[PDB]
Formats: sequence, structure tokens, C-alpha cells
Amino acid sequence: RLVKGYLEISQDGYGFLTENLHNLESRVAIVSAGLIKQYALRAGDYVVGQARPPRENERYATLLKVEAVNNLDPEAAKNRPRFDELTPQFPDRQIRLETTPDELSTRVIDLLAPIGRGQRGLIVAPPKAGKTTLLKKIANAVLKNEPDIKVIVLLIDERPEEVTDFRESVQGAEVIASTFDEPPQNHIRVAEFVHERAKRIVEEGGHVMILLDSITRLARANNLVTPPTGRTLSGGLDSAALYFPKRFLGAARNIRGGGSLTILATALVETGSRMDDVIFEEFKGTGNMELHLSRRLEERRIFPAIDILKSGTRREELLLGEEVTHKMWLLRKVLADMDPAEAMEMLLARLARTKNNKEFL
Amino acid sequence: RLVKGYLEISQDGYGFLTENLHNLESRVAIVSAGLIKQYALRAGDYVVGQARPPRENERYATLLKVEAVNNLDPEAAKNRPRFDELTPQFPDRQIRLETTPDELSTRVIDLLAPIGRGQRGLIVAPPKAGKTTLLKKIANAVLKNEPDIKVIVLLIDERPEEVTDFRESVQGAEVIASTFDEPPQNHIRVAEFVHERAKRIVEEGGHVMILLDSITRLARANNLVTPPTGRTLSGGLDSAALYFPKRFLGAARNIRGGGSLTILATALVETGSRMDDVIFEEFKGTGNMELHLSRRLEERRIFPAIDILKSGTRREELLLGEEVTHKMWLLRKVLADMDPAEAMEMLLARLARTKNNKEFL
Amino acid sequence: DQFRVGLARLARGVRERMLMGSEDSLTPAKLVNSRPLEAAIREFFSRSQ
Ligand SMILES: Nc1ncnc2c1ncn2[C@@H]1O[C@H](COP(=O)(O)OP(=O)(O)O)[C@@H](O)[C@H]1O
Ligand SMILES: Nc1ncnc2c1ncn2[C@@H]1O[C@H](COP(=O)(O)OP(=O)(O)O)[C@@H](O)[C@H]1O
Ligand code: BEF
Ligand code: BEF
Ligand code: BEF
Ligand SMILES: [Mg+2]
Ligand SMILES: [Mg+2]
Repeated sequence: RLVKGYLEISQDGYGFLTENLHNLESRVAIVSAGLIKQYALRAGDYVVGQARPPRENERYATLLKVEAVNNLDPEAAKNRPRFDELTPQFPDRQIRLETTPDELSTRVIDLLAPIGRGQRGLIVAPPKAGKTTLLKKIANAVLKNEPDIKVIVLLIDERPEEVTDFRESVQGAEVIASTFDEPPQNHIRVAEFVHERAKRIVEEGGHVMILLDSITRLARANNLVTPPTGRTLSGGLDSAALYFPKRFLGAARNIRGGGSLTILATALVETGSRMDDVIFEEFKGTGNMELHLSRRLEERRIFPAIDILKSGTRREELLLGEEVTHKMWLLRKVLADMDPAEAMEMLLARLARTKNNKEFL
Repeated sequence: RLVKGYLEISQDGYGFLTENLHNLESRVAIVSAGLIKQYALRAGDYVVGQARPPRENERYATLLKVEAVNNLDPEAAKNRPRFDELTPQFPDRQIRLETTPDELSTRVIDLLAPIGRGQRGLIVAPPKAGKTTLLKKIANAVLKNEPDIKVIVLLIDERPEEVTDFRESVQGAEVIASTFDEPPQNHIRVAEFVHERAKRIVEEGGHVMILLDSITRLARANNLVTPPTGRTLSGGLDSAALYFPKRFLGAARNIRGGGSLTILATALVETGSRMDDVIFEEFKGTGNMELHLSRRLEERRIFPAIDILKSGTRREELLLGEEVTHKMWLLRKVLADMDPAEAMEMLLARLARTKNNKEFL
Repeated sequence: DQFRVGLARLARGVRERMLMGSEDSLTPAKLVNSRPLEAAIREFFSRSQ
């Protein structure tokens, strides 16, 4: 009998193998501390191996033998550089975005905020400004442009119907979700488990993206889980609560030893709460990509409702050739002077004609 | 067997020798209180000497003999003026700046804020204003203009890849860093250790420049570490947290008996937080040099994006001759009335022609 | 004799642990723990009247 799951090490030195729901489950498989010390396993490690039905007085099946860890043999798990010891650098290898049902949006992203592997990216928008739909487009474009990469879709504190839509529209990539019906604790647990799994995979030189809707809601859960910290930050935030979201987001990085973690998360702003704006500003100093969407641009029903001027990346020279870089510089010079809605409509009109390379020509 | 390190005296009367990482390790060398009293060693004192492997039940190596302290014989440690009693003066010894990859930057710095030995200076900029790049230029310029002076780079709460870039671009000078991935505890510890080392060296008549990126993040770590202090200052600051940053910064000074401690630090402003603005104003009352960077100039891609009018020092006469002082006075009078971006463009065009002294003619 | 008492108690714990010990890679620690008899010797030399 074979079982599979993701390793979750308990305080007692023994661990459990989890299912996709990322929670304690009756079918979780026991893993003794002995096996953990044997295979140098770590939280988030994907473990597959023969297991047996629990003996009398055993409530959970036990892993009889370890066969594969993160889809590979356990040996390499003993001798491998630790994720925290991997060198973090800039994303030096870009990804071109294209999704058939909306190529306008993917091309506009390509021209505004090119994506590389190891990206720490963020999209900032008021409610109802193309955020969730845009993230769907990016997921689809990745699953057409970067099939090799372990694409992970994480949905925190968000809408159940959106979970269903993305589950169905992600064509099989790992969609993990925890709706607003769930308490913050479930959100934090699932998010951290997914995070640890991603870091374990990237440890193996693997390429991962985490598409995190509502990183702000994750920060809210982090705040509410922070038990005192003493003083409260202005706007209702806690001083030490944001350390966990900050580390969470800053884990994404380019590795000079292979593989990387690219996290694209969604930020809410202009919500009338100092809390949201403070979270936005705090994460901006950690991220290498910001893409702004304007509420007014939505209100006119012109899409994708992107705020061109505010959007951009850092170190585009590392993801673009000089021709593309100077093209982008020319375009931004042309667009800097003129209004958001007008700018976006005009750009859509120009880009509707041809694919980006021809609109260049 | 020879060992080396920097002395960290613990609460128990015995100390440890550390490496550049500025924390506890397994390889730190034990130093008995007897040796400390014998050679008057203090925290930050650099100790080199023959050591021995630990005996059984001993966990760290012990310094069998002291050979050199602060690169000199231990006897002088007995008879030397203590750092805190060194007479402070104004910086009476200017340091000319020239860095080949951007001599316009160093030139404008010279024409806006001449640097001396014992300078207590600050560069104030919003996010993404070349603050970090300007600090890099200053470092590179010092590493040819003042190769003699012990150049220490302290990066606190900042981007790991910037740490790598400065490590490689500093050409071997002492780069100490503690990224935002670290808790404030690590930041404070490393900063204090580096500071104590610097004061110990300057006590030896030594010259030190500490280029500190993110002094405001250091203040943030101080505020987070401060256990209560009770009442909250406007902006979320703590009343007594800033005492330690203030002392840290005010330590920089001109010694009338030899050596100097100069600290050039990077400050954040226009961040939307009263906290940063209060920190800036509080430190401005202790420093002698301020160089202001404009976000709008960066948005126009005009570098160095300096706010000339807000830029300046105190007691420039001590760092400039009469001809230079009056030339700078003329230059400010002309540029006093001009708009920030356009004034910078004017100055850059005028300086692009030739070297500064040639620009005078 | 206090020594033997400690060894007997240690035999109890090591006995339970071996059966709980899934694999044979349990001799060093899963079979060995000096807390019981060590504290017993302390008890006899200090808590014995
Ligand atoms: N590119 C688009 N094309 C068509 N409809 C869009 C587009 N972007 C957003 N919308 C509309 O906006 C509504 C909510 O968008 P969503 O992105 O979920 O809001 P938010 O940006 O707050 O997540 C949807 O009902 C959808 O019809
Ligand atoms: N002199 C310069 N030359 C080229 N790029 C610059 C210069 N100054 C700033 N930049 C741009 O600004 C960014 C660095 O921001 P930085 O100055 O480190 O932030 P802060 O000013 O808050 O420390 C880089 O991405 C770079 O493109
Ligand atoms: F309500 Be929206 F999706 F932020
Ligand atoms: F974002 Be900058 F480096 F302060
Ligand atoms: F900083 Be001054 F003394 F007002
Ligand atoms: Mg939405
Ligand atoms: Mg910076």
C-alpha cells in the first residue's frame, strides 16, 4: 500500500503527510522522527512511499518505507544546499506573457512589467479593478508559456465562487484556496504550508510561481494572529505582525544555483483604511514589481484597467534586450504626459492592431 | 595555532572573538577576564594571537596568548586616551570626491556638501531616489580618494542582492550587512558591534568612514526592541528608542588628537509615515551635513537627483578655502532661484563639459 | 542496589521504546536514557537519610 503527501513536522520530532486541503486529515500518514533524521526531510517536503494500515490502537496509517521525496529519490535530500543558504539575486531570465482570450492584457503586462523567474511581484488596485481577472489571465498565460514550472495558485480569504472558477480554469495547476468563510488561522496555516512546500521544491532547483490573491488579507490574518506586540501601528496595524508577511513575500528570489520562487500577489488600495495603504507601502519596499490598476479606468469599462505610469519593474535591463528596453523607454516617454484612461484606451487601440513585436514595427 | 577576531565582552567578565558576520559562532575564541584586564581590551577591540584547541569539556578555542590588539602591540592599550574622552571638533580636513563611473555625482556632492574627517552626515531621499546608488558612488570615490582610511560598510535591514552588489563593488572593504530578512535583533547587534569596533580603531588615531544604508531602518529596529518606554511619540515612535540611534550617530566626530569617526547614513522621507519624518527631523538636529534627493528628479531620470537648495553642511569654511567657499556661494545664489529638476539639469549640463575646477574657470 | 534499581527502571523504558521503536536504528537513544537511574543515584546519595 502506497501513500503520498506533504511533510509537516510536529513539535515532537514526528511528522504527518498531508493532502491537498493542507490541514490535519484522518488519512494523514505518520512519519517517525527516525525517517525524518534519516532523509533530512523538512517541512513542505513532498513524500511518497509505501504505507500500512494502522495497527490496533493506531489512528493513522504509518509510512512503511520512504520511496520518493519531492518526486525524487531520498538520497539527494541528505546532501543538498538548504533553501535559506541559496544565493538570492535578481531574476535574470524573463517570461513572455500571452493568453489567447485576452492577449491585450498579457502584452500590456509585457510592455509595462516584464516578468522573470524569481520575481517578487505585486499588483495594486482598488476593489473591482481587474485584479482577480488579471491574475486569472496571468495564470493562463503562464500555463501556456511556462508549462514546465510548478504553477501554484493560492487564494486566501477570498470568494468561494472565484475558487471554483480558478480551479476549473487553471487546467490542473495546484489551486489552494481558503475563503473568507474560513478563520484567519486556517488561512495562515494553509499559506505557510504551501510556502514551505514551494521552498522545498525550489531547493531541488525547481521553478515555482505562487499566485496569491489577497496578500493584504493574509497580512490581516497575520495581524490578528499576533497576540500582543505591545503598541499598535497607525491605521490599526501591529508592529511585529508584518514580519511574517514580509518574510513570506521576500522568500521569492532568483537562485544562482538553479530554480527559483516567483510570487505574484494582489494588493488592495484606496479602500479608505490607513491599514490597506500602509500594507501596500510596506510591501512595495520589498517587491521588485508593481502593476497598478485604476478604479476609474474600470468604471469606464475599458480593460485591462491598468495605471501605466505607476506600473513598472526594477532592473528591466536584466529581463529585456536593449531594443525592447529602448522601445519601452520611448513608449513611457510618450505616455508619461497624458491621462490614465485616455492613455490606456489609446494603448489598447494601438495594441489591438497587432502583436507587440509588430506594433513595434 | 593563530586566531583573530573582534572582542565582544559578555556579561560574565569573559569575551569572545568574532568574525565579519558579527554574531556568535562555534569558531569564536574565548578570552578570559584576566587577559582583558591585562591588556585593557574592550568590545570592538580587534585581537590577533596564538590560540590552542579546547581541552575536553571546553566548547570553544581559548586565546593562549595575545600578540596584537587593533593591529598594534597590546602595551599601548594600557596607556591611551579613552574614546569617550577624545575632544570633539569640527571636521577640519575635507575629503575630495572623484569616482570615474560618475564624477558628476562626486562633483555635485563636493559643490553641495564638502566632506571632512569626523563628518556627521546624512543623505535624505524618498524610496528609489539613488540614495543607495549615491552611497555606492561615495564608497567607490573614497576607495581611491582615501585608500588609507578604514572604510566600513554597514547595510541594515536592506536588500540582500544590494549586499552582494556592494560586496563585489566595494573591492574588499569591510562590508557588514543584515538584510530585511533578519529580525531587528540581528540588526541592532551587528550595528553595535561594528560601531564599537570603529570607536576602538578611531581611539588609535584611526580614520574610519561608516557608510550606513538605512539608518532609519536601524531606528525602526531600535523602536521595535525598546521594551516599553510607556507612552507613544507622534507617528508611532518611542520616546527612548531614538536615544541609541542618536548616540550612535553623534559618536561620529572630529578628534583633535588624531583619528576621526565619520558616518554617512541614508535616510528615508516622503514615505507617508510620520515616523520617518520625525526620525529625519530628530537626526537633522545632531548631524552636520544634509544632502537632499528629489523624487521628481528621479521620475524624470535626471541623476544625481539632488535637491541642491536643501543640500548643504555646517561650517563649510573649515572644509573649503575662501575662493571655493565664495564660488559655492555664487553657485547657490544662482541656483537658489531655479527649479529643482531644471536647476539640476542646468548644473549637470554645465559640469558635463569639464572637471569642477575647470568649470570654475 | 540503587544502581540495579535504576537499571531495572531503565530496562522498563528501553523495553517499551524498542517495541515502539519501529526500526532497529534505536539502540543509542531510543533504547538509552540516563535520566531515571542518574536521578536515582542522586536520590540515594542526597535524598537517602
Ligand atoms: N479584463 C476584463 N474584462 C472583462 N471584465 C472585467 C475585466 N476585469 C474586470 N472585469 C469585471 O470586474 C468584476 C470584478 O473584477 P475583479 O478583478 O474580480 O475585481 P478586483 O480587481 O477587485 O479583484 C468582474 O465582474 C468582471 O466582470
Ligand atoms: N544615478 C543613478 N543611475 C541609474 N539609476 C539610478 C540612479 N539613481 C537611482 N537609480 C534607480 O533607482 C533605483 C535604486 O533606488 P535606491 O536609490 O536604492 O532607493 P533609495 O533611494 O530609497 O535607497 C534603481 O532601480 C535605479 O534604476
Ligand atoms: F472586491 Be474586489 F475583488 F477587491
Ligand atoms: F526603496 Be529604497 F531603497 F529606499
Ligand atoms: F539642530 Be540645531 F541645534 F537646532
Ligand atoms: Mg477580486
Ligand atoms: Mg536604497
